[PDB]
Amino acid sequence: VHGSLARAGKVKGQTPKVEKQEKKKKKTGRAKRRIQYNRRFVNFVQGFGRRRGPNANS
Amino acid sequence: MGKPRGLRTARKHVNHRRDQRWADKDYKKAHLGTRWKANPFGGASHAKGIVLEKVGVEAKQPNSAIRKCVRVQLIKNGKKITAFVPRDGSLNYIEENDEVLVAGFGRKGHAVGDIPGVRFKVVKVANVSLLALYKEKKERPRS
Amino acid sequence: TTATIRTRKFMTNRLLARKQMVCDVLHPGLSSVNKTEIREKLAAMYKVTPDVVFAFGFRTNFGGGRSTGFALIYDTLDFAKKFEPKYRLARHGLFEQKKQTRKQRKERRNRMKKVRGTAKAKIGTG
Amino acid sequence: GRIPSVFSKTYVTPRRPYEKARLDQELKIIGEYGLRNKREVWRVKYALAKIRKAARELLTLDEKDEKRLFQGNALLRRLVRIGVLDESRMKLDYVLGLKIEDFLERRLQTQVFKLGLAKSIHHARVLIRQRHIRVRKQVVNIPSFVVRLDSQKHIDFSLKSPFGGGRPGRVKRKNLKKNQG
RNA sequence: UUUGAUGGUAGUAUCUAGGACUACCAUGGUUGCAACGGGUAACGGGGAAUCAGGGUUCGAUUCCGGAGAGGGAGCCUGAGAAACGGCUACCACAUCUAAGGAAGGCAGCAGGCGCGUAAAUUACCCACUCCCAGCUCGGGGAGGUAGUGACGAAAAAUAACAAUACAGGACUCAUAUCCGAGGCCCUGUAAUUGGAAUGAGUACACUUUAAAUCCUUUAACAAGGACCAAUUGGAGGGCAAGUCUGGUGCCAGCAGCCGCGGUAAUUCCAGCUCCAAUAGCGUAUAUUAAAGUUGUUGCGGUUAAAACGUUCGUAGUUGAACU
Repeated sequence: VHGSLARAGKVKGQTPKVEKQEKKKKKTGRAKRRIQYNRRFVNFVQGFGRRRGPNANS
Repeated sequence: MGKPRGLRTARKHVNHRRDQRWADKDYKKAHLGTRWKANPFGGASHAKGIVLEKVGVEAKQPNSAIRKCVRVQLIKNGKKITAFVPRDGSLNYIEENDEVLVAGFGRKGHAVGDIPGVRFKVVKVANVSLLALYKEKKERPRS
Repeated sequence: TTATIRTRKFMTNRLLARKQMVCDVLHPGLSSVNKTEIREKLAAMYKVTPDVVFAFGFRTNFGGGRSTGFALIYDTLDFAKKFEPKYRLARHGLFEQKKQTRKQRKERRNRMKKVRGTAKAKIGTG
Repeated sequence: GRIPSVFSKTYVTPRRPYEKARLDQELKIIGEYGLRNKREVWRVKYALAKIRKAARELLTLDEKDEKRLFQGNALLRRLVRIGVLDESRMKLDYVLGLKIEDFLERRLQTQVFKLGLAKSIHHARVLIRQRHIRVRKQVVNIPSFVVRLDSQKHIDFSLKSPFGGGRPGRVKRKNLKKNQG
């Protein structure tokens, strides 16, 4: 038969609850599409990146 | 293959596709009246109900976890179904015999994944929108 | 101010003794016009005794600076009070009568249905 | 009643939603014309496809049959009165070569930049929507004003505007209001 | 088709044809080209949703037509009604009553209960469009008009221009997968700081309207982000997007499907970031496309689902040449 159910919420009494506290209301719709426009063209390495990714760490 | 290619065979053609549409599983599902006789939802998107018991469904293997479902009797025609609740938390936020709003799960009626048989999903409980109280933007009243 | 009232679509009719006219009013510096000072300077258009002007309809164009509006010039002072949809003299202020109030009135004519001829009930309580 | 919102609905969402080789064709279109978002982009793509199918199904008939010509000349005239296509290309084939990146530069939000007054295409949305622009007499507060061909001669300032000086800032009034406080 | 069904015949009845009704004869009439019966979550049509075409689904819903006012039946007056904001009765519900009796039908406009996944004000006026009357003038919750309103459509706030601060490639040139100077046709991060704009609000007055409000027009007020502070979803693949950091350990859970998770988790839970569409977007049900998986255009049937065991054979469908 069924044993029990009381193991629910085991993660929520376990995580150490770190937060954000900040981060800066950003450029919205009219000016968001020109921030991300130059991020398609700021440096633009012009290279075959040897099977790489666009917005990874490295 | 087959079909009569004569000039006056419009009688046979519209007879045939009427005859042979009743083999299609998608046509004949919507043309038999069982969205009210077999569907415990009243041919509709949502339903409301009152719960009975909070139970653990054993998931289908390879996966193995008790799945924490709720067996509810909806008030529309008194049928007793079992719904799934998402987003862990979600049962210390129920506190049995609160009025719940229930929806579908997604595969157009029948069951979905590792949970065998369970086809419906709880949306609101005691008016306060379970997906919003999970992120604690709404609080369930202590009344 | 000077308002530059320039008139177009001009036509007169003595079927009801009127001058049908739409006027183009410019809004050069401050705001939209007020109707009562268009009167005496549209009584500088043909000198038609400014209380018979009745230039009552207007809308300012987008951006600010213009207004095309209607002005019907009656000839005499009481042909102005002859045809005249009567709420236009409610603007050119001479009339305010009979509070009803269109709900109390429409239950007057239903309450007095249960009397017979004399209406002896309207004199006692009220 | 009636049909009130008689749709002719623009703003067509794309068929396949994520694939990059069409997602970044339209992203620098927002760069070269400093638009709001992607719905202004495929709006004219919605506008382009209807005149194409007009010019497509007109091309299925023969000249001279009067079905083709009579809706034909009304198509190209409305283009050249706007002036995205012009007077050397006045038959039903050159309209099919018209893509969108000349339609999105007949808009008045780019006409104000092609004459030396905007100093940025992202300043040009702000100057239009601050009631500081005029076409031919009229103060216009939208970026997507498609201009007509002979209307291009008359986009100026309004002198209704606080340039040059009518209630001149009124942060210019606030320039000498910060001193007494 | 006894108890009108198909016809004849004479009638009655009606405004009139007619089995509409009567009386007498005749035995007809419909049917595999689907009659009859049943179902319908059926008011019909204009039309609506969706596709390259061919199409499928829907249409309670503002326009025309039918239909009905709790359920049935009857009927008066009227040119016109089998009228129910007319009457009469029965049936079901309710109402008042001093117990004798008297009246009621919101599927009109508002409003309340109820059922429900599921739907707003017990507001204002006939100025509009027209209708009606004895009829320039009266009346018209027809109609217009505000209040609710993210059903749905449209135009578009959430910054912009420069400076140095720290900084990138590139342009000239010492030089060349090393390296300086003008760092620069660059852009970011700067509670550095200082400037230019402004509608969002706000407020005189105005226009507005039947009287209003809102927008438009507006004299005075109004931006330095700490704020006027954009969020909804996802970051394994399908599917554009951290092999980030802590937590947990086939657990909690996630996942449309494939799949993840068993003290290194690219999939959970969180932090730090990122990507999509953006005043939006997610979920559920239905429906269309996708679907060459309903196939007229256009499928398949040796083995994947599928040529009747066999041949006759009527209905049906197709049928040589010749003027």
